Amino acid sequence: GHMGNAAAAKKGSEQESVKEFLAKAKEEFLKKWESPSQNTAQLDHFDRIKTLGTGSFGRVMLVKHKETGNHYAMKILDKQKVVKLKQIEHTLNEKRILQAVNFPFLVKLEFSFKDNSNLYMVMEYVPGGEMFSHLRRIGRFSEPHARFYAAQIVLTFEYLHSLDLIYRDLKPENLLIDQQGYIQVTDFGFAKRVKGRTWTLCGTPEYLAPEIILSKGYNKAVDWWALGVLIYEMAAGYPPFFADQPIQIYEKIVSGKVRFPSHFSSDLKDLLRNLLQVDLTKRFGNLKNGVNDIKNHKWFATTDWIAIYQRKVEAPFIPKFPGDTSNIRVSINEKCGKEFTEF
Amino acid sequence: TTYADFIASGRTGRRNAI
Repeated sequence: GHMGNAAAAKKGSEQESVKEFLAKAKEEFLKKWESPSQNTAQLDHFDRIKTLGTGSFGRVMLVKHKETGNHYAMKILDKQKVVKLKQIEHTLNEKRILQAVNFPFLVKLEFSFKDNSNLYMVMEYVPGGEMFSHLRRIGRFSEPHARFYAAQIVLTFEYLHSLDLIYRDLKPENLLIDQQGYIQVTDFGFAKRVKGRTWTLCGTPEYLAPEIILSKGYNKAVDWWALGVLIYEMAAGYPPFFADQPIQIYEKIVSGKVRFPSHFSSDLKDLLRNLLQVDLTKRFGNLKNGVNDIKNHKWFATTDWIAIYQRKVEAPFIPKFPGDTSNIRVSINEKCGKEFTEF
Repeated sequence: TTYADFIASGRTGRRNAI
């Protein structure tokens, strides 16, 4: 066969160890899921530093904890604007997922609270910024560089999927690179805890699996398709399906045809044909061996999965080095108290 | 070329969810 006895026993034991870790992982998650933490800081504990972002539901601000001097990225959400945009369940669910998950490649919620007007999510601050900007700047990542990021995503999805969480918004825009060069997944606004199938049309056009486009029910296998899009974009510099309007992107997505740059290795193309697989009965991540089809693929043969999880692998790139930010009113009356009881 | 097509797509910037 492909493996003699020693390699087969080693792989078997590693896979058994993953099950054991995931089982304890679920247990820790479910406790926090069933009893979420609330109100663990207040606004005047922080100095406003800089508005890093602004959006439909609120703003992101770099803040500095007055006591400890630590910096954080504080998502401020206008409760009334959340209500008017019909985003109550998404907001509640995002915070509830973030306070329950624990994984070295997932951005951590350090505090959360609310006041009369707003909801606040105080996150770990990642000054390196988004993968998107590094990728567009450098152009494309070499395959060993792309692979180091991909391995972290594979592990994170293996973790989330074991919790029955589908992530649904993978893209370089949502992947931050921390000061050791490792990935922080951000923005759980479209994540859903569901065991079976779900139907919501959501995600980013370039990254949508065909069965989302085709109005089928779908499951966690859409995240493995999105992994294929991500690996392709990291290694090519552009995504596998693009056009100037979304509708023409969807036509390419469902067509079952993808083309590769001539510098893609054959191992990479094989992996991507198995991830970017329209037929759900053939898509890696979705078969009887689950995620092991991906972890065991030839393109990941040099990947030490434990060393990656333990963050012992030297990153291929370290963003240039606290608080570097280069590369709000509170009503006397409480608004929307009932809607946000759980926050 | 594919890269030139990508540039011409107008979708080289940060992409919004639908």
